[PDB]
Amino acid sequence: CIVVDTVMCPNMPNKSVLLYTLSFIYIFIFVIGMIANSVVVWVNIQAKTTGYDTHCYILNLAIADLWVVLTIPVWVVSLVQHNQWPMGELTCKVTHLIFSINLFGSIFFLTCMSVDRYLSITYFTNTPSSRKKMVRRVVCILVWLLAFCVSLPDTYYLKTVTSASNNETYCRSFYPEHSIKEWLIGMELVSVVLGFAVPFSIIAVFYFLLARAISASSDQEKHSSRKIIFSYVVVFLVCWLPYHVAVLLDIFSILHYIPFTCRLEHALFTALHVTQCLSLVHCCVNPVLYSFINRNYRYELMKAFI
Amino acid sequence: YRCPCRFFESHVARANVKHLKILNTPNCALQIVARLKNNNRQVCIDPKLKWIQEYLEKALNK
Amino acid sequence: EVQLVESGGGLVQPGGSLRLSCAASGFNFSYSSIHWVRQAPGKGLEWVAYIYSSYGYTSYADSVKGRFTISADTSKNTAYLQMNSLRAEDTAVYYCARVYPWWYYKYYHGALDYWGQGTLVTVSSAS
Amino acid sequence: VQLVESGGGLVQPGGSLRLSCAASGFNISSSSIHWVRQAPGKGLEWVASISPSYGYTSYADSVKGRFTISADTSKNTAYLQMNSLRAEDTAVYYCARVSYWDWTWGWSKYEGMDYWGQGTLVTVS
Amino acid sequence: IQMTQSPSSLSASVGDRVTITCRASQSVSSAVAWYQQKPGKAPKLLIYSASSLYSGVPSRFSGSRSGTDFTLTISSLQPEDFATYYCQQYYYPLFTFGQGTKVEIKRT
Amino acid sequence: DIQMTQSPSSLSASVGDRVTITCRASQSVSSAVAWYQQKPGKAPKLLIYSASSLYSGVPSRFSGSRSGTDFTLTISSLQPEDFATYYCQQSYYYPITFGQGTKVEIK
Ligand SMILES: Cc1cc2cccnc2c(N2CCC[N@@H+](Cc3csc(N4CCC(O)CC4)n3)CC2)c1OCCCC(=O)O
Ligand SMILES: CC(C)CCC[C@@H](C)[C@H]1CC[C@H]2[C@@H]3CC=C4C[C@@H](O)CC[C@]4(C)[C@H]3CC[C@]12C
Ligand SMILES: CC(C)CCC[C@@H](C)[C@H]1CC[C@H]2[C@@H]3CC=C4C[C@@H](O)CC[C@]4(C)[C@H]3CC[C@]12C
Ligand SMILES: CC(C)CCC[C@@H](C)[C@H]1CC[C@H]2[C@@H]3CC=C4C[C@@H](O)CC[C@]4(C)[C@H]3CC[C@]12C
Ligand SMILES: CC(C)CCC[C@@H](C)[C@H]1CC[C@H]2[C@@H]3CC=C4C[C@@H](O)CC[C@]4(C)[C@H]3CC[C@]12C
Ligand SMILES: CC(C)CCC[C@@H](C)[C@H]1CC[C@H]2[C@@H]3CC=C4C[C@@H](O)CC[C@]4(C)[C@H]3CC[C@]12C
Ligand SMILES: CC(C)CCC[C@@H](C)[C@H]1CC[C@H]2[C@@H]3CC=C4C[C@@H](O)CC[C@]4(C)[C@H]3CC[C@]12C
Repeated sequence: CIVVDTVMCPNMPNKSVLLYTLSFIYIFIFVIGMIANSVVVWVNIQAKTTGYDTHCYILNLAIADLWVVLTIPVWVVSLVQHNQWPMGELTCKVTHLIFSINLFGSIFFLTCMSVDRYLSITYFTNTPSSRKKMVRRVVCILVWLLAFCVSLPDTYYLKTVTSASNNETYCRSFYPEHSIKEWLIGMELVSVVLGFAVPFSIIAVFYFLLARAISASSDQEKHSSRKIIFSYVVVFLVCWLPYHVAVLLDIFSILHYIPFTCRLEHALFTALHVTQCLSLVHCCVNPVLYSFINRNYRYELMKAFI
Repeated sequence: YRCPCRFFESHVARANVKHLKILNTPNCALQIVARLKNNNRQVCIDPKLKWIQEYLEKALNK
Repeated sequence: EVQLVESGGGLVQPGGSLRLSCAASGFNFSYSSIHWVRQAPGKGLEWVAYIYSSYGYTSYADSVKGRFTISADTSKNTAYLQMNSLRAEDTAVYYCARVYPWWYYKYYHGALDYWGQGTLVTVSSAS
Repeated sequence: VQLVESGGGLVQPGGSLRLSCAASGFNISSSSIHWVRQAPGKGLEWVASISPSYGYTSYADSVKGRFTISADTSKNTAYLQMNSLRAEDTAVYYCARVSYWDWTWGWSKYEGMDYWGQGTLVTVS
Repeated sequence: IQMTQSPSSLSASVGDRVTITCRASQSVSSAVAWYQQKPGKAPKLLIYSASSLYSGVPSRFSGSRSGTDFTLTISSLQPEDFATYYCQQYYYPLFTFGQGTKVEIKRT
Repeated sequence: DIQMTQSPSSLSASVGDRVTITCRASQSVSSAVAWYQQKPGKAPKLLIYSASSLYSGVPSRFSGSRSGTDFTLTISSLQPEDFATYYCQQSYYYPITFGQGTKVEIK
């Protein structure tokens, strides 16, 4: 009393166009991100000889964004070849480790800057410059350590495998057989809780508080703008919201909470890839928001260049 | 490397299945998908099971 | 209920060419992968190649790569092995078998379930 | 911006006094309020500082344990309470502001006491 | 991959213990198979995976595995079970059959 | 606190001339030294904040510099309004420490 149906999924018809366009845009992300982050680091290091109290987070953030951008060429090479990995296992492990560590570090430094901007009005207002410098250095070390700790487990299990029939080599994660669902789900939770939930919550709450504090004062609100703060919050959403929505839909597909069919395969492949390209505007937009808008930075850059 | 099934299920008995399905995929080759009527859910069956493989072969052979 | 029939064997002068055809009837040809195997006269079995009927995931052995090719026609339900440049060591009996590549986590099923009845191939230059 | 100092007046040795610095033109909670002094015919000397937001206060080594600085944000005021005054405490006390500018956060400088007050003469006979 | 298959031949009688072995020069994740071929007939699959008997094979045949060392045991050999047994591995995209063991009737 | 030695204690420079004052710290202060001036019996007014960033409003004559821990202030043309006392300060470590002053008097 069991009906054995069959379903054959054809090949992907129009994925070549998608991969072409994605690579075309990854080139621009790489070029612009590389240039912008290099300039930020250069001026941050070189502005200490003029007397500025340059900030550690905006230097570490620039370095982390630069490292992530450095691995785009590897991803493009793997992407153009229908998502195949000509390189060896060592290259895949190293690339994944570098990318993961620096991406997590970038997000964590954004959250830390959000908190520090508010504390700099309310709390770090009668604190000697030396004391606050020491506090910032300790926080930088801790954030880098935390990013590395989160990234290690995922890279541990990464292994390149050649399909026994397709004769094509891929690089994926091979978790222990006796527990794979408990691993996949688990990892996803982390990537959604320490990646979007907690960082976004802290960012939104503390930037609202900063806007309230600026509005209360008179000199501050005359000089400071309340639209750039809302720009910070909304930019984080636009970059990182659709990506996590697509990934969660993928997970619900894996757990068979949604019925399977070829349309979902196509409409989830397309969603994952398009959102992955969008989410990397993180590195392109970070300098343009925290550095290139500041009047002090623009004047300093103009002087240094000339 | 994305295919419909990422892991197996190796604790499903004959009495707990009401509708099987065989997926042919470009990446992961032949895969099975069962509909458990105890909770009306959908699971991915392990081909190693003695009864599953023989039942599916007669379905394909016919 | 399941039938595999091989035809095309015979004599082949050195450097010649031949075409073996394996016609299948009795199973879902589009869900199975067809394998070709050898047996030299007096020696043991040696695997030659296969093809995934519905996707063309061909693979060849080391001693035949670049000389042997496979092509599967699902409309007619037949798998063809084209053999080229038969060196005198290619004489054997060629068997056609089929598999259902069930997905296991660490590998794919590859145990040849049903075997044909073999066709002889001779590679010699004599009267 | 304008800071006004109220207090002064000669006091007896070992007595106490309470100076007040009231600021108009900015929210006192967004800047730190410093008290400086200049003895008769001598150079400037630091006395105390306060953050009127959470109450972090710092004192000089000479006067630590005798002075207490406390701010009230409703009226934008900062008070210095002097106890156990000695003879050398005779001076002219100014209240100054160390400005903080939010629009320069990532790329800022080491702000100094831009705005001062006329300050009051404290005598200790 | 080279799959050494010992011994070259076996001399056994009806009912006696019969054992064959297959060593894999590399690691195959239990992806082997054991076939038997009569002198003038096509091979018949006996075991797949490493120990899962085929659908219709008698219960005498039993496969095992220890790391990479695959044994085929035919308890209580009958007259019907006198053929040549071959060892295959299909973990890799290229399959390899063993040299093949021939079991011969022992007399005097 | 951190001492800060400022020399010399009196300039006799005449009008229109160049005047230089120096203040050397004990430890290292990272460009957190400011120069103030005070007229006789009047509140001081910020002159230079940070190592060299001139305050917004003071003439362009005044210019500060830094060399390790050896800061200096230069007034290019001692216009008659520039006869007062000048103090060097540091904010890098609390308590904030001033200099000894340097009275500038006409020749
Ligand atoms: C081109 C590309 C872009 C990506 C953009 C965003 C995320 N990923 C991308 C990616 N891959 C995705 C795979 C899993 N991902 C794991 C991982 C590590 S850190 C991380 N962050 C996710 C967001 C969260 O807010 C913080 C943590 N996710 C490794 C990298 C890319 O490469 C293509 C894969 C091809 C191949 O696999 O060869
Ligand atoms: C696991 C490895 C290979 C991932 C790459 C991480 C490297 C690039 C990270 C790990 C520790 C990081 C350093 C940690 C602390 C500081 C101090 C800061 O004031 C300047 C940047 C600097 C010097 C960081 C540069 C980037 C850094 C070296
Ligand atoms: C999950 C991740 C993204 C959360 C990161 C939270 C960051 C913003 C938290 C973690 C620890 C926190 C620090 C803990 C202690 C102090 C000392 C205090 O005197 C000033 C604030 C400061 C320096 C905090 C700032 C905010 C901080 C850096
Ligand atoms: C950076 C540090 C401090 C936090 C990193 C998050 C830790 C708690 C996360 C990272 C990966 C996670 C593990 C992922 C997989 C498994 C296997 C499962 O069978 C039990 C839970 C367990 C063991 C998870 C527990 C939580 C875990 C260890
Ligand atoms: C937050 C905003 C700015 C996100 C911008 C990207 C949006 C427009 C992207 C994210 C994922 C994309 C979708 C991903 C998958 C599909 C299924 C396909 O069969 C039709 C297009 C469609 C529906 C895409 C349309 C564009 C899309 C919705
Ligand atoms: C942070 C904001 C401003 C980033 C804006 C980048 C947006 C406009 C980029 C990110 C990914 C891009 C998409 C990537 C792939 C495709 C598929 C193609 O068939 C049509 C164009 C389309 C849909 C692109 C349009 C532009 C796009 C949506
Ligand atoms: C380079 C790309 C990725 C940046 C995308 C965000 C752009 C659109 C953001 C970055 C900074 C933003 C500006 C920040 C400040 C102001 C001043 C306000 O009175 C009008 C809006 C305006 C002019 C904003 C418009 C939007 C803006 C230009």
